[PDB]
Amino acid sequence: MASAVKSLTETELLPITEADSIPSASGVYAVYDKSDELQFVGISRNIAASVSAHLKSVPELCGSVKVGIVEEPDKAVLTQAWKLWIEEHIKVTGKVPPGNKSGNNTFVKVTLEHHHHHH
Repeated sequence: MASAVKSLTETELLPITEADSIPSASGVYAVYDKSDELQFVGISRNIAASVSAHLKSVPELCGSVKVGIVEEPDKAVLTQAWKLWIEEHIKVTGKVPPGNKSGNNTFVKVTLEHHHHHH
């Protein structure tokens, strides 16, 4: 990262394939699918872990990931960055997919398969 990231425009790009090289730090991350679109932004204390977990669970969004590591452990900074990040894509394309919404949390509970409501 260059400095304290606010927007995606200040964020570096990492391929999801090289999950080993993803920073195991605290910050915000933006998941870009194969077509390079932002469909999932999230904040985590460990980006690498979270990224590697949900991307192997649902590899549809496997394209690239932009990670914003902020050395300041402030929750508002994390959430603020998250906000500018989601807003960049809201403004330019308008994408707000179910993954970022509190609906079916595929990204929060990964590979465990227990969304308890059988059909």
